[PDB]
Amino acid sequence: PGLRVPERRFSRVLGVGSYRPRREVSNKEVCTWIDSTEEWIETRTGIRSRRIAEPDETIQVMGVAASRRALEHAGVDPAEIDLVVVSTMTNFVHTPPLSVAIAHELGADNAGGFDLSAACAGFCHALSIAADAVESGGSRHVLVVATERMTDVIDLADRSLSFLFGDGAGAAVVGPSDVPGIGPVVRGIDGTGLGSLHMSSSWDQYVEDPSVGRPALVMDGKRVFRWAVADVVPAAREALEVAGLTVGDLVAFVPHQANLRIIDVLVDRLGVPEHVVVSRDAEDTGNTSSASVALALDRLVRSGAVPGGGPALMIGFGAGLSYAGQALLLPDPP
Amino acid sequence: GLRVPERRFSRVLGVGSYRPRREVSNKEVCTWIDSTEEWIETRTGIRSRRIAEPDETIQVMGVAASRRALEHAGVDPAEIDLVVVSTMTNFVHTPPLSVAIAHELGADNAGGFDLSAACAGFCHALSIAADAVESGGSRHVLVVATERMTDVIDLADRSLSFLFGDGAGAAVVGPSDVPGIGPVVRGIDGTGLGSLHMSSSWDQYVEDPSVGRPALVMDGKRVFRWAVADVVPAAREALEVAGLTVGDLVAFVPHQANLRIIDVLVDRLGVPEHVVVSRDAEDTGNTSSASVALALDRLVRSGAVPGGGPALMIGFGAGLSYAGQALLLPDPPS
Ligand SMILES: *C(=O)CSCCNC(=O)CCNC(=O)[C@H](O)C(C)(C)COP(=O)(O)OP(=O)(O)OC[C@H]1O[C@@H](n2cnc3c(N)ncnc32)[C@@H](O)[C@@H]1OP(=O)(O)O
Ligand SMILES: *C(=O)CSCCNC(=O)CCNC(=O)[C@H](O)C(C)(C)COP(=O)(O)OP(=O)(O)OC[C@H]1O[C@@H](n2cnc3c(N)ncnc32)[C@@H](O)[C@@H]1OP(=O)(O)O
Repeated sequence: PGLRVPERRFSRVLGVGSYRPRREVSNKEVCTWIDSTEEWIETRTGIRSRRIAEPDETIQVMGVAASRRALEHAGVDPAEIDLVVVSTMTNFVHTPPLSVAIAHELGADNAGGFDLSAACAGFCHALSIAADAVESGGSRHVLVVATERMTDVIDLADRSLSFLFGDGAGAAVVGPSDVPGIGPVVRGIDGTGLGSLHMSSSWDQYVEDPSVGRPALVMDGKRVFRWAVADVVPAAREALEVAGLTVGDLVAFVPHQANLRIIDVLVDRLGVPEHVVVSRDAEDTGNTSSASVALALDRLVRSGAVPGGGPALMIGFGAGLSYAGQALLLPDPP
Repeated sequence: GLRVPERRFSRVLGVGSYRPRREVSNKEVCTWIDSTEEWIETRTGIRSRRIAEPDETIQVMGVAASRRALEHAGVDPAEIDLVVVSTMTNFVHTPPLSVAIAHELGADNAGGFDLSAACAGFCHALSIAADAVESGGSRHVLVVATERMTDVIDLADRSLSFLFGDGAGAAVVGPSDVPGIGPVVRGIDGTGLGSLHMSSSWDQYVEDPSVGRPALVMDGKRVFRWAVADVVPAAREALEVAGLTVGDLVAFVPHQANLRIIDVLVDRLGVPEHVVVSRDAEDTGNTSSASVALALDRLVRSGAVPGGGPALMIGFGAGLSYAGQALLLPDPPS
């Protein structure tokens, strides 16, 4: 009674997809909500425009749309999906899990599903869970969806970060591969950051004293910026070594679109060559939280700017002050 | 990335729990709703449950259960590579509870993320931990299921106020020489979304009182019928993919929805007389994802069963979904 010796295997991203809210919002329109200047929102962040979800574009709608596109690219039917993992931090329904409603809508009635909550690092955590699942021999096809409506958790009328977070969703399908297509994940924390990226309040408080009402992100952007340059850079190189790869091996670098500036710093401290394509979707996407790396990944692969099978470095980082990232073989363009 | 890492096997090395100090008998329950002790016990098997006080927040409960598991496993917080927290009663969008818990615990060398899958949460987390360890990328993983079901039930509503309790349970998983955790089985029934869901989302709360704070609403009979139809075959599947029959079982740890369902599961499943079946609901009530963790901690610490013995664990509920697996039990502590 020593159990069965399951037969592992290899896995990698078979297909990617995404959903981008129809309503685009330029910095000019953002300056009509807050007291800013299109010119500040760009030299500091790097955003020229972001997309904001409309009432009908719930995270479920966006997640199912992003998922379908991923399944089409991978050429996999919903019936073949064994697990659906949804990463989000902007869900106001305690239960049942969003991942179960998405699976059901998609037609994947053979699947299970949890939701996952890890702030910006969410997609890279979900992806490593998917990789481990398939490689364990227990699952063959896994769907990973990162759907966020950050606008629901941020006061647009708050120059703090009202020009920062965008909406949208990204998905990836992982399945069998003859060779390792996803490198080991690397993850870590700062526990002293809890006060750098928290919620104005908890819904529990909202009901007891309305005074501090509806929850919403508040951030000490200097501390996180320094944390990002301090720990995210080393993690990125670790993510590289653990997978047996160097900066020069990459054909792409898809970091969470927190800020083009931080992105410049990262690309800088990391020694990223000029030949390796770097995601900067933040320009017109904004900051989409855990969906950020997924949205970017989808754009990258579907551009032709990079060939299949080539190494790509991904890494999300943020709230709680925690990161997660891994290196992976890009899929063939659709 | 191309690099074949070294796989190992994993098992549960320690288990722990935190049970709120306040015990609430059916008699006290009946002073909150129009009901009787006879009715409650006859319909659920529950005689008493523990209700968390203001100071026993899910983070407090999670930390305490985690320290018991770590103590039992003889593992240092510094040795923890991942912290997975399962919970559906968290009113804080970010940062992740897991990160807050990992910090207070002392495990600053870990990352982690929150998991949300209603009653199936602990089993999904366990399969993530087993996979992480077995993949070679992590050596020790901490899984914590912590809940205050009382925070999302009315307490005055006659329909379910006598079913939930609060509490947390945890488990440490690490390397083993032989497979110590079977493959996870999981599935859903999406047409059952309307049988167990929230009275409203915080979104709808923020827009109109009354509406109340999001509270749990389910269809006894529908959930019970689905569990009997789908969970009995899932339980058998869990044994099969691990290469076991029900007779090699020393224990059965089903989610404690209530003892009447468990009674049917045991009967339909054909669990032999020699197997210990957790019936913790009798004094614990239903604690959602923490149900199985609490029952496992109690089982192991009872001294009724030996380390190494096969145990079947399965959680089931929202919405609808389940996840379960077989595993080799830890030696009881001392
Ligand atoms: C996943 O979990 C989530 S992502 C967490 C997202 N954040 C990041 O990813 C990290 C982002 N790091 C930062 O955001 C940086 O904090 C900033 C640059 C984007 C914000 O600006 P700064 O940090 O440089 O500094 P701040 O002191 O807050 O502002 C400096 C002065 O700027 C002036 N100013 C001008 N116009 C604006 C507007 N329109 N918004 C806010 N104010 C701006 C004044 O704000 C500041 O003061 P001063 O001019 O009197 O010195
Ligand atoms: C993880 O993700 C989630 S777990 C949370 C949901 N899951 C679980 O809770 C476990 C599911 N448990 C159940 O299925 C139970 O098996 C029940 C709820 C189905 C037990 O309820 P019954 O079917 O036996 O009752 P019902 O037919 O709806 O009502 C029958 C009569 O009961 C009378 N009555 C008397 N006292 C009470 C009190 N305390 N509460 C509610 N009603 C009571 C009246 O209820 C009904 O009419 P009648 O008695 O004249 O026929």
